[PDB]
Amino acid sequence: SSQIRQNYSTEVEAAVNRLVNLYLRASYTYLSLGFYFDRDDVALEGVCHFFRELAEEKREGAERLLKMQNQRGGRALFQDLQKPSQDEWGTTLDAMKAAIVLEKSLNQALLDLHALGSAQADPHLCDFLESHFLDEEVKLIKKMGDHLTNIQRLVGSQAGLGEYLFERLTLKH
Amino acid sequence: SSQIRQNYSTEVEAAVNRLVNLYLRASYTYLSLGFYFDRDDVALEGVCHFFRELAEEKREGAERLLKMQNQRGGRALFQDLQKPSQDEWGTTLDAMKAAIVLEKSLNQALLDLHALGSAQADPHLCDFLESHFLDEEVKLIKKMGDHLTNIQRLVGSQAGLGEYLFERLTLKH
Amino acid sequence: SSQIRQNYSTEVEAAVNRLVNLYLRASYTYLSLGFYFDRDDVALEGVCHFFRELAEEKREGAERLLKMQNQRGGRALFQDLQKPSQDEWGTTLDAMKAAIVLEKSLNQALLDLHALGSAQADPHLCDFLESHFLDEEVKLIKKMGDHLTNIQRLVGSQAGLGEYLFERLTLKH
Amino acid sequence: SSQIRQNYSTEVEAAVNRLVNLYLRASYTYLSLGFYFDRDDVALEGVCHFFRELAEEKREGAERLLKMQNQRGGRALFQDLQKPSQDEWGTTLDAMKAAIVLEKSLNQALLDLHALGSAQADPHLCDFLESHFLDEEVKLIKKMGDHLTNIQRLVGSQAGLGEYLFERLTLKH
Amino acid sequence: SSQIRQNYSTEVEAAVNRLVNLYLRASYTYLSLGFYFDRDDVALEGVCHFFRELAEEKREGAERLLKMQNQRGGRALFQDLQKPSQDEWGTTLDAMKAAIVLEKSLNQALLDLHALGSAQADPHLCDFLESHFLDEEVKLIKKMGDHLTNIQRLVGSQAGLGEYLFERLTLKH
Amino acid sequence: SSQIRQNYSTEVEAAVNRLVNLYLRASYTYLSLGFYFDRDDVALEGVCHFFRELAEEKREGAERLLKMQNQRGGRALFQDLQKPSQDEWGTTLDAMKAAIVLEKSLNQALLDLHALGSAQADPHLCDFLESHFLDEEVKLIKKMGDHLTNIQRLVGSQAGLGEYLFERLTLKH
Ligand SMILES: [Cl-]
Ligand SMILES: [Cl-]
Ligand SMILES: [Cl-]
Ligand SMILES: [Cl-]
Ligand SMILES: [Cl-]
Ligand SMILES: [Cl-]
Repeated sequence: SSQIRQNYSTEVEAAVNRLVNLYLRASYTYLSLGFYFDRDDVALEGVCHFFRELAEEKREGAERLLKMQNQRGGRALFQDLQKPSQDEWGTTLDAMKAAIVLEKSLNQALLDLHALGSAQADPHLCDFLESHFLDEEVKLIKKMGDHLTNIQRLVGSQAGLGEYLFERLTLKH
Repeated sequence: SSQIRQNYSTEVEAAVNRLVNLYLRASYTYLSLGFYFDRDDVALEGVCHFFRELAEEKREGAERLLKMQNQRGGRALFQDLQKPSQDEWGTTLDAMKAAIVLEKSLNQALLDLHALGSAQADPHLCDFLESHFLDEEVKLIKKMGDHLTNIQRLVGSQAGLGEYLFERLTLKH
Repeated sequence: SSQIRQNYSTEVEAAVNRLVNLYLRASYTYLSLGFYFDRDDVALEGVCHFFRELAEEKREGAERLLKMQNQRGGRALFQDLQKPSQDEWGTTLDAMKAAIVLEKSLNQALLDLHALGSAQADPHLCDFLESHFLDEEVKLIKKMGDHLTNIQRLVGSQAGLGEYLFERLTLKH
Repeated sequence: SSQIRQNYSTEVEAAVNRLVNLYLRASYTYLSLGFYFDRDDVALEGVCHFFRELAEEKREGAERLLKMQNQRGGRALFQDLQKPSQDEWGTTLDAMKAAIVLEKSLNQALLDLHALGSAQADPHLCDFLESHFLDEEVKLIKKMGDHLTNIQRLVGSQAGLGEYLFERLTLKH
Repeated sequence: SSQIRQNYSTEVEAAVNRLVNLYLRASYTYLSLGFYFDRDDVALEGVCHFFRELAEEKREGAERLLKMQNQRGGRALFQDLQKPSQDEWGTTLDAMKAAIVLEKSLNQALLDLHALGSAQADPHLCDFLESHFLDEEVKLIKKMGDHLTNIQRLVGSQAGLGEYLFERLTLKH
Repeated sequence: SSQIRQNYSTEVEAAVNRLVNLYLRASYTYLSLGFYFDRDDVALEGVCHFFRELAEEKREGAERLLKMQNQRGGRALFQDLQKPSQDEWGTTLDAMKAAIVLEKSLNQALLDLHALGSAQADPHLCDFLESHFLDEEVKLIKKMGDHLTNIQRLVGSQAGLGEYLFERLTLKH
């Protein structure tokens, strides 16, 4: 409310609400990815676990944004959550490509909000993103890039064998 | 898939997917309730905590359903998640009335799925609901009923004072 | 001194000295608030403790600024400390309103110094404020806002009773 | 207030308020002394620490007086705090001479308040000063005297070397 | 690579490579300083240790930059490392003056990279420098300034004696 | 210096300085190798770790030589460090071949210095090399030879798969 709000623009308030929606939609996508890899006809437990953990991380990102919104005196507004873009996600390689595209989209939304906060001279917002989101995102994207490279070197050789080895020897199970 | 599926009707498969949607929408509603009570102009920490815990419980209910869907060889299908029915939730009394209506709707969906499973002679489904959902729901609704009665006796007396006392002396903070 | 000073403008040096004065004056105001609530004819121990703790926090803020001033090679200059604006502070509600006004004034001074540092391309100063002051201030103002709302809901009901309950059940004693 | 006040003269009440001002001004002077010795072009950490500790002790003395004022039913009244008498404090010798002058002034104010309390037959006040202030002050002044003598014997020999040795081998760092 | 790179300019990539070179050259200079003070005809163990520790810190700074370069999808490129500017480093005073000049040069390179990142709207880079380099550098330069002042006060008095005392009583051995 | 130097030829002094340069250049090469394998488009963590550890070992070898130089009364002289011979290092096989060539070059420089020390009847130098370098080098080269053989047997079969297996099952991560 108005009792505490200080130096917090309506444009930032609205963008924060949009970003919450994007994080929750990412969480939902990761939930779908995770349960796909737990199907009896897919059955890659390490891949399932990887995406389930990301679903949790994105949900937590949204909750941190909502906490911040209240700390600044903005008002959280929730919208419909669009279902994930696919019902089936293909191979580990297809899934990891889809995940890195998703993360780059989230990262772009973070960068755009940082630029808005810079333009509106809102240093608390800029710091908040720097401290809790931007470096986490860079580290995650690097990890996904590393995974992509390793999956590609394996399935180029021999696809089924390669996918099993990656799940067994890289991913946690 | 077809490799494991046994005695698992398409009608039950579809209803399970619908029930996942209903649990996730309940989780989302509770997320909105929780953050409403964390607003600086509402500021009832115990109420916030109560609804945040319920958001987690409903999400976990959905995840258990999705696990079961895969164990039976059904295929999870995700739909859009409708936003919560309100943006602001009124007083603790208004919120607790809305929550018990929501839980009765979930309970009815559980009972309807149990009846379908009975009709289709699917004892695993019926047991699964009995063991993980039906008694949890009855206990939760009883707790909400108890809360409603206590809130009503307090705010009938003196509304602001009453709401504070309930949050301080009944709810966990 | 000149031996270490690098990228540290005279405008920032002077503003830092002014900010030290503002923090020390805030500390002094909180000392007066705290001892007011320890009077035998006021006697709200939890309120006394709350403001005494804030006096300590603001003094520590000033000491951190003075440490930073020396680390950058600026020179601390001390001015007279103006006495607090009131000798008696009214009710818990009056006191908490006065405190949030004071904190918003401090927050504005922080934001103005951050803007100056941005304009002078002094990233160390900007980081220092972000890391040690801006988020602490936002969190404090949110907490005071929450308190204000709870005090208002209580004393609207029944003023003396309400003030006692807040001190007993919200504030630490 | 009047509810508890007994055998507590208006003259003593006023003098106690004056003494609080003198202690807080002493604390402020010691804060300036301490940060002077932390300058990069002074850089005597042990001297800095010595005066910072005294700033804390004098602040605590003021807080004890304010507590006593309330225990007797007097009313604390705060005045402006005059800035310290110097912006730069010279050598360790200059600083220690200034500190002992300050302490003798505080001690004289304590003795004058004790005499007033004796004249007004206020044994609680006299005891309070004896038990919490007078012996502490005598011990501090003796310690400062000892320091002065040691600094003088060192800087008479060789000023820069002497000041370093005193800071390293007498003062705590 | 291109798979992960996002919002990372070629100008920043190149400057990061240059900064790695500057840190490694600083590390090398400190290695030379450290072993100079371990010569039998110099023999100041505490001074040796001080510069050896700085060699390690600068190497670690370079490694952190190289890690960051890879996390952003840039490509590390290594150049020749220029030998230190001197073969013999004079007295402790001469050495500490040379070290503070070196650190101010590094600090300027950090500030210039921060300005470039600000201009290119690269908040991750700006945060990275703020969080890992800028405050460390300010603290180090302050410590070197303090040392310089203490060395100057000692060797003004009596040069050989003064240098020994500083090494024994200030520096760690 | 001349105060301690005994049976330490100028030819050995100079060769020791050259050997320090060769060790530091080896360390630098290993730093480049290590960070190459940490690229998102290479992404072999175990290989990265292997070369990073060797960078540390070679740096430590140089520091031991510099310590010895001072213990004998020689004077360390530092030269420019040439950049590594390649900017990109190819596959694990290419990298391990380059590393064994580098180690054989270092080993030859050690053997040549031992021969010089033998010819100059400097038993301390000969012992120092025997005790700290020659056996370490033989053991390292044997380990690299073993690795080469295992990498060759794997990538002859199936290159991408083979390189992944070696990194996962032989190298430490
Ligand atoms: Cl809608
Ligand atoms: Cl749709
Ligand atoms: Cl004045
Ligand atoms: Cl006044
Ligand atoms: Cl070259
Ligand atoms: Cl050269």
